[PDB]
Amino acid sequence: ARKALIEKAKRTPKFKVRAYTRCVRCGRARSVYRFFGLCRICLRELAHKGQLPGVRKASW
Amino acid sequence: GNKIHPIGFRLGITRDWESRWYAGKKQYRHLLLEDQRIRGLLEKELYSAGLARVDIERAADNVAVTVHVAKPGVVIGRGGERIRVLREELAKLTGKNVALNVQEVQNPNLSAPLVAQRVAEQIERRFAVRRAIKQAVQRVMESGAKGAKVIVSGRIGGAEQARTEWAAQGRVPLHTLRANIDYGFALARTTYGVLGVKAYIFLGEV
Amino acid sequence: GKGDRRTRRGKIWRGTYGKYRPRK
Amino acid sequence: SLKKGVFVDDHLLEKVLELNAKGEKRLIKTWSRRSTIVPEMVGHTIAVYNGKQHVPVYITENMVGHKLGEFAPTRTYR
Amino acid sequence: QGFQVEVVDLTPGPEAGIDYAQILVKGENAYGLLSPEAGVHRLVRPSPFDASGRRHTSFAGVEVIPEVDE
Amino acid sequence: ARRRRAEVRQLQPDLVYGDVLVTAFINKIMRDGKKNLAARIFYDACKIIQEKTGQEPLKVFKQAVENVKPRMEVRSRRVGGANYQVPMEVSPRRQQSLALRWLVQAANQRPERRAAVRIAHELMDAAEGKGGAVKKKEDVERMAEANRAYAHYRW
RNA sequence: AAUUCUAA
RNA sequence: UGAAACUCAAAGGAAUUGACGGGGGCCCGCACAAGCGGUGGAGCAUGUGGUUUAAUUCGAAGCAACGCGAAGAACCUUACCAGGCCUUGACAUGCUAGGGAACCCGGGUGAAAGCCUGGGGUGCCCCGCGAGGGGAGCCCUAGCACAGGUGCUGCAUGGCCGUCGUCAGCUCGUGCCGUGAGGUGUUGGGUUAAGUCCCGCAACGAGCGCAACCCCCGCCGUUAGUUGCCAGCGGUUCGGCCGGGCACUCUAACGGGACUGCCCGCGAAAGCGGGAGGAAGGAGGGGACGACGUCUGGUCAGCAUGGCCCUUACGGCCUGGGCGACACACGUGCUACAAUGCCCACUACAAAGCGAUGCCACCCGGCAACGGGGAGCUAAUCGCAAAAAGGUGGGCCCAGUUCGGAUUGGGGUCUGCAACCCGACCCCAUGAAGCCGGAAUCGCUAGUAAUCGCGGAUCAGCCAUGCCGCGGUGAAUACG
Ligand SMILES: [Mg+2]
Ligand SMILES: [Mg+2]
Ligand SMILES: [Mg+2]
Ligand SMILES: [Mg+2]
Ligand SMILES: [Mg+2]
Ligand SMILES: [Mg+2]
Ligand SMILES: [Mg+2]
Ligand SMILES: [Mg+2]
Ligand SMILES: [Mg+2]
Ligand SMILES: [Mg+2]
Ligand SMILES: [Mg+2]
Ligand SMILES: [Mg+2]
Ligand SMILES: [Mg+2]
Ligand SMILES: [Mg+2]
Ligand SMILES: [Mg+2]
Ligand SMILES: [Mg+2]
Ligand SMILES: [Mg+2]
Ligand SMILES: [Mg+2]
Ligand SMILES: [Mg+2]
Ligand SMILES: [Mg+2]
Ligand SMILES: [Mg+2]
Ligand SMILES: [Mg+2]
Ligand SMILES: [Mg+2]
Ligand SMILES: [Mg+2]
Ligand SMILES: [Mg+2]
Ligand SMILES: [Mg+2]
Ligand SMILES: [Mg+2]
Ligand SMILES: [Mg+2]
Ligand SMILES: [Mg+2]
Ligand SMILES: [Mg+2]
Ligand SMILES: [Mg+2]
Ligand SMILES: [Mg+2]
Ligand SMILES: [Mg+2]
Ligand SMILES: [Mg+2]
Ligand SMILES: [Zn+2]
Repeated sequence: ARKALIEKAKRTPKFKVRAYTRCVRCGRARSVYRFFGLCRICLRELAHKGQLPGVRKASW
Repeated sequence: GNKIHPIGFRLGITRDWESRWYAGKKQYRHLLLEDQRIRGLLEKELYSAGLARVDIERAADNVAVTVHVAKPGVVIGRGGERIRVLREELAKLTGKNVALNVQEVQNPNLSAPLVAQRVAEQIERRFAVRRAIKQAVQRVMESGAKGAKVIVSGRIGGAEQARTEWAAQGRVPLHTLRANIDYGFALARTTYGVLGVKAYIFLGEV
Repeated sequence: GKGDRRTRRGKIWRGTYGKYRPRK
Repeated sequence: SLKKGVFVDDHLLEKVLELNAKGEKRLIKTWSRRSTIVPEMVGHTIAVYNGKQHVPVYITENMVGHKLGEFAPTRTYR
Repeated sequence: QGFQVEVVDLTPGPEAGIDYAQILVKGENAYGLLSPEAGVHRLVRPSPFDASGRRHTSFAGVEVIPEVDE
Repeated sequence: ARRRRAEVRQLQPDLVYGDVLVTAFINKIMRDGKKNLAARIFYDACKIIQEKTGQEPLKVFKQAVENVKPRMEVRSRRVGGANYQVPMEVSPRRQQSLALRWLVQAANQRPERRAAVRIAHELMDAAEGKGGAVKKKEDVERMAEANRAYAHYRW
C-alpha cells in the first residue's frame, strides 16, 4: 500500500478532489510543501547536504 | 541523539552550496528534482571513480554537472568514449544540454566522502573494524591534515549487541565555524545489520 | 463575546463578515 | 448543501424513473446513500448500503429533501 | 460466540494484576468449548513492574468445571 | 534571586503631578497593561476628591498611603515541626507596596458601581484613618505584636 | 515525629 | 566439653571507582520565597483511557506519551471493516511466441472496478515501386524469471530525534606514587556563566566542551537611489499628485564601534566594587551551536536494511462504511461568568509575510454569506488591507440582564462528481450551564507576564480555539 500508492498520486483519475500531494524522494503523503515537493524530513536532510538552492538554516 | 550536520551548519559561510542556481517558485521544484535524478544516475555508474562531490550550476536551460574525483580514469576511458556516453545518457532523460565535466582531487585521503566509502568498504569485506578505523585516521593526519575522526554504528563484527566504535585523532571542533571540516558518510551493507560510517577531516581555518 | 456570531468581535475573532459586520 | 441542482446519482434516477412507468416491483438495490429522494419515489423501497449490507428502507411522503443515506444507520447501540 | 457471562467473584491485590477471578458463562454447548483451554498458561513480555524492564515470564492457571448437581 | 540582590525597577515620574508614586498606585489599577484607561480612572477620582473636600488630592494620598503602611507583619518560618509564623518589621520599600495594593484591592470591593468613585472614596476613608484598606492594616498589625512571643525568630 | 518496589 | 546428616559455590578480609544517604561543607535554576494571571468548577474544541462496534487502522505512555506523528480524515489521503472484481498483476528488469510492433473516437454492461468491444493504421531496416516483411518505437494477450506487503521484530540495525543539560563536565600522551583495580593532571587558595582566569602544586602540555568565529535588534558612516521628500522654491485638479531634489525616512551591502582601554578604591594576580566619556560596559539584548555518555528511550508506519512471514493473496482495484462511535474518566486549550464591562456609530497607529485557471481595486444585485462585471499584478510602485485594544459620544444601570453564546427549529450561499452520516461561513427564531471555581496544580524576573489583532506553512473546501512568526499597549515583585 506504499509503492502501489505512489503509483496513483502520479495519475489524476476521476475528479480533481482526489488530487493530493506526495513527497518525491519517498512516498511521504503528509507534510509536503508544494513548493519543493519534498516532505519535511527529506527537506531537512537535503538542506544539510547543501543540495538545496539558496536554502540555509535561519537564525534570529 | 544530538549533534547536527556540520555542513548545513557551515552553508552560510565556510562551505558553499552543492547546487547553486536561482529559480522561480514555478520552476524550483521540477529543476531541484532534476539535480537529484542526475546525482542519482551518476551515483551508480561513477561509483568506481569515487564521486566525492557533485556541484551543479545552471544559468538557464543548461547544466554545469561537475564530477570531482581523485581518480578520473573510468570517468573518461582513455580519450573520450566513456565520458562521452555519460553526457549521452544524461541528457538522455534531461531536455537540456548536459554540459559534463570532471575535476581532480590531489589528496583523496583528505576527502571525507571518500575516506568514508573507504572504511565503509573494508567492512563489507570482513575486516577488523577496530583497525580499519584506527588505520584510516592514521592515513589522514599522516597525509597532511589537522584533524581526523571516524565513527561506525551498531552491528560491528556481527555481534547482536549493536555497538558503535569511535576513534579520532588531531582536532575537530564542530562548534567552531571558522575552521572548515570535511564531512562524509557511507553505508556498508552486510549479511546481518546495516552498519553506518562517518568521516571527519579538519583542515584550514580563519 | 468573541463567540457571539451576531456582533462586532463576533466576526473579528471569527474572521468573517455579515449583516452584523458589512465590508465597510 | 447544494443550491442549483439535486446531486442525485445517475443509476438512481435512470433506474427508478423507468420503474415509475407502470410501477415496477420494488426491490431496488443501491450504493448511492449519497443521493436524494426527489418526489414521485413514494412507495418504492430502496436497498441502501449502510456500509455492511442492504437496508430495506421504505419510502413515504414526509421524507423528501432528506437523502437515502439519512435512513440507514451505520453504527449500532447509539 | 453468543454466550453470556456471570462474574461470580473477582478480587485485586497489592501491586498489580488480579488475585482470584471466578466466572460462570452460559450458552449452548459451552463447557465443551472451554474444557480444552484447561491448564496453566505461560507469558513472556517486558515486565512493566521492573526497573530495567527485563524480559520476564509469568504463570497462571485456568480451571474449567461445568455447573452440574445443584 | 540567589545571586544578585535583584534591582528595584524605577518608576518614571507622573505625567500630570510628576510623582513617582502617584504612578505606582495607577500601575496597580492597571488590568492588561492598559495604563491609559487606568490612569484615567485615577484622574477621574482626583476630581471626585476636590468635589467632596477642598482638600487637593495629594495629602489625600500622603495620608491614606501613610495610614496604611503596616509597621510590622507576619512572615512564617519552621524550625522543625514548628508551625511558627513569626512577626517582624516591614521594609520601608515593602510597606508602600502592601499599602498601595491593599488600597486598590479594598477599592475593588466597595459597592460603588463606577470606579474612580471607589478609588476616590477609599482614598478619603483611608486618609480618614477608617478605610477598608486600614482594616487590613490593623488586622495585619494584630497578628504582629500579638505574637511578640516569637521575637527571637526574625529571620 | 513517616511503609514498600518480586522473579531473565 | 561439642559432633553429624543435609546443603551451598560460595561465606569472607582490605583497598578501588562509582552510585546513594531522612551525612556534612560551598554554589546555582521562576526551585522556593516575593508578585500578577490561569488550570482543576461550567459550555465547547481537541488528544487519550475505557467501552462500544462489522471496523471504530496503527504508533506514542512519569518528567521526556495525551492541539504528539497529522504543516489540513467528506471519496482522496488510508493502513480498518462489509460488498463486487484482478492476476506477472499498480510499478522495475530480462526474456519467450504466431501475435505485434507510435496509434485514435466509442458501443454495451455494472454502483464503480471490471468483463466485453465498434474503427483509423505504424515514420520504417527498406531485397525492395510490388507480393513480403527484415523493421525501430513499441501497445495488445499467453508464458518465464520475478514483482508486491503501512504483515512481525526499534532488545537483530542505519539515519534522524527526545532526554538529563547549555548543565561544567568527560578524557589523552608522558612522567611520577600504587603488587593491583586505579590515583596525580582535573584537589587545594581566590574568581566567573563556565575545567573562566589567576595562585600554588610530581607534575608538563594537549583533545572533546564553554568561550570566540556566524546571524538578528540597537548607535554611526561609506556606496546606492521610482521608498520617501516644500527638508528649498516651483506649478500643485492640493493625494509626493507633478516637474524637481537624495537632505531626511528608508532599502541592503560593505565597514566602524567597547577593550576592565581610562580614573578612583581593594588586590599577589585574576578580578570585583564604583567614576566619566558614550547609542552601548564588565558574556549589551536575543538566536546559532548542544561534550564522554545515559535512558536495552523513540522510530521497521517517512525511509533504508538483516531475519521471519503471506504470495490467484498478509498483493491490487473500486463503490460504501469507518477513523467523527459515547454511561463515563484524564491532558492541552477556547469563551465566559460582566461596569477597568458588553452593544451601536465615528476617527485613528503597526510588523512580517503572501499572491498566474492567484491575491481582487471599484462598481452593482443582495439585510448578508456571496454573486454578476471589471482594472491593477510576473509584484519596495497593484492586491490580501479594515489591524484591534485604543481615541471617541452614546445606549444599557448590577439584573442571569443589552452579561453568556451552548443547544435546537426554519431558510440560504461557497468548494466539490457528492457535504446522510461527517464541511465552512450567512440570516431569522431559540437563548442552556455558568454569579470566579473542592483537594490540588501551571507559567512568567522586562518590553517579560497579562491583553490585542495580523500573516504564513498545510490546502478545492475545512472542523485552526492547534502550530510557527510579528508587532499595539504594557506591569507587579525578588527580604532571603
Ligand atoms: Mg490533499
Ligand atoms: Mg444511511
Ligand atoms: Mg495487602
Ligand atoms: Mg509487604
Ligand atoms: Mg528489588
Ligand atoms: Mg558442608
Ligand atoms: Mg572492609
Ligand atoms: Mg527527621
Ligand atoms: Mg513563590
Ligand atoms: Mg474546565
Ligand atoms: Mg506495527
Ligand atoms: Mg511531554
Ligand atoms: Mg485536520
Ligand atoms: Mg477516505
Ligand atoms: Mg483505504
Ligand atoms: Mg493492511
Ligand atoms: Mg532503541
Ligand atoms: Mg555530573
Ligand atoms: Mg582523577
Ligand atoms: Mg578548558
Ligand atoms: Mg594547574
Ligand atoms: Mg565585574
Ligand atoms: Mg525500548
Ligand atoms: Mg516504545
Ligand atoms: Mg519498513
Ligand atoms: Mg519504502
Ligand atoms: Mg481465493
Ligand atoms: Mg470516513
Ligand atoms: Mg482519530
Ligand atoms: Mg483571468
Ligand atoms: Mg480607503
Ligand atoms: Mg474574570
Ligand atoms: Mg529567568
Ligand atoms: Mg517592586
Ligand atoms: Zn519524503
